[PDB]
Amino acid sequence: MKSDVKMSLSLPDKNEQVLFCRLTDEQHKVYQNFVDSKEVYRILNGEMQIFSGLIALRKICNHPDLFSGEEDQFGYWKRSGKMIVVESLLKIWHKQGQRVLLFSQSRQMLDILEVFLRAQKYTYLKMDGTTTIASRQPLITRYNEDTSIFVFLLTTRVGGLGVNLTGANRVVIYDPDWNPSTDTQARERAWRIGQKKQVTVYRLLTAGTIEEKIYHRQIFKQFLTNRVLKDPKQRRFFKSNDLYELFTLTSPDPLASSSLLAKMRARNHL
Amino acid sequence: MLGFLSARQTGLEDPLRLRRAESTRRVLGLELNKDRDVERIHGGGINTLDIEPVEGRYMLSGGSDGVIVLYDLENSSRQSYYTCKAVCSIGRDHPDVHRYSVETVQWYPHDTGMFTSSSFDKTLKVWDTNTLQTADVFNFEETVYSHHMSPVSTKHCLVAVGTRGPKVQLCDLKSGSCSHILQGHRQEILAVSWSPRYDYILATASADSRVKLWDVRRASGCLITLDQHNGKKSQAVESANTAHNGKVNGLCFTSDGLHLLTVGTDNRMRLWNSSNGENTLVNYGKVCNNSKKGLKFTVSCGCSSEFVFVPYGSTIAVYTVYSGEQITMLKGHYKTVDCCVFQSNFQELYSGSRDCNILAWVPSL
Repeated sequence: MKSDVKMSLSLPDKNEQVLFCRLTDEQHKVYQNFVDSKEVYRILNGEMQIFSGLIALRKICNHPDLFSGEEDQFGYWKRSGKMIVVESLLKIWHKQGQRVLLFSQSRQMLDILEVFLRAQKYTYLKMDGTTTIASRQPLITRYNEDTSIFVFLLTTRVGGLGVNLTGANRVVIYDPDWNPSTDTQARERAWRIGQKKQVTVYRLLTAGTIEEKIYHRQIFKQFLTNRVLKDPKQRRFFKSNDLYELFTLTSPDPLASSSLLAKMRARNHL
Repeated sequence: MLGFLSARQTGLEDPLRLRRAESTRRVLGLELNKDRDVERIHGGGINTLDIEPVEGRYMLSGGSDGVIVLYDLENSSRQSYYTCKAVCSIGRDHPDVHRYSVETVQWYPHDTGMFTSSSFDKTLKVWDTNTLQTADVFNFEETVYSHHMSPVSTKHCLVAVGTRGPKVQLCDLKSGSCSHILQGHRQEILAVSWSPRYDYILATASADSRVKLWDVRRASGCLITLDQHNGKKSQAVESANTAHNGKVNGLCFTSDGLHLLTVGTDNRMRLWNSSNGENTLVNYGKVCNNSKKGLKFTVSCGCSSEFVFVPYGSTIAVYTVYSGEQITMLKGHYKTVDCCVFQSNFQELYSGSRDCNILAWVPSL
């Protein structure tokens, strides 16, 4: 891990802030309605696949793209709270003359983010599964070589996985995943060897919605991985029972045979 | 002999000569000692015996009744006649006694303080000799035919376990990890034996008539499959390369670990080069075994000529390893003989048998 080598390698400071975003009024309304919808009720009854519901809920929390509502065109920032937070953060950071690395588990949401960054004066470079493979490494190199490109939209599936992105400084994980490893590698794109500048990681999450329950899932997973990779004395994940009640809206507010036998007795005493 | 004493005394011959030649002469003179007895404690047949590798004083013995008896082989009485008294015993009343036949029992090499025993109750139990309590229990999904700890491993402390499953289980006594399996056999593994020479070489014999030598470190399957003919009948290996024409229910590396002796239910014993598994074509004649389980047989150590002592029905047939000449057949048991174990210090042989007896064979005069 990067703790037994940090003093011997001299990486910069890293941060892992989390922001519990608050769902906007229209966003709240669509979410509150869809949880109350008959479809969710049927999924709770197990009549069909749960995946459909989970997709729908994640979409709602991600933007009201279930239903689209001049200056209220599709993918409007003010319509969804997380986009408001992203606006504020990118505003302050662009004023800081700093390079940002914005990740999203989805690909079409990466498009809504793209049109947003058009709506702003933020010069970006987007990179997902549809961008050509041959244009991939040159795109990464381009973004890393010059500071003109400010933000770098990324889908986590190609955005993770071995690319080096030391050019960016600030990383924001816009959308959680069921897989902790996805966001972990995403945030770890920056904080690598050659990152000569401080980097902070912002996880944008919707309080009380599906995304918090997915967060609980990926925490429980992470603890399970820790229990077997870093040390087995992990603390029990006491926060949740992890059931199928994740459809709710609850917004805020030589060993000499005695060493052996001793070791054996130790293990079998537990 | 007095020539041998005079030759030792005058330096004509190395003292190694007198030791080895006399050790051999003693082996050829093995005879049922009625001037020595072993205390009867097994209600059922003795499947296994194990004299401890350091100091050769104690013997373990595993019965068909599930009890493990721990004998003292030193004549602590002043008489010339003595019974090898039983020091301890995992008896019918021990909370940890095996539920069914104990099939193998083995001293931990390098130290007498711990031994291991495997049974038909699908368990390999590790015992603290002193307190005589189990320190560990490995459960297998299938009945254990034999296990074996490396006589040489100062580094690893794996137990190879052969069950009726087709897979060889390696149980690490250092932190207990019974997951590792060697795959490649197809029927029950009736015998496993670590090389006495190489730390990580294991030979495993199975009822599918095939014997495989493994490098358990290696992640790529068996090193060698012993083939009776060495290639005269050569086939793309899917069913050929059988060591025997029946089940192979016995393995024993020769003392120096350069050759492998396999006995199978085709009533043959073969001698294999343990390096390339090539058949040395030693004859040995006909060796009657029809044991349906593992057949525990030994070799001699520290003699001018190596011998192998194989249970031959109700007798122990003694053969010269490298020439095949049958020395003799030791006739003193009443039912089939299951196991013989060799005491390397004094050229004594102990053999257990289904008639609930352990007979000592000591050299005459």
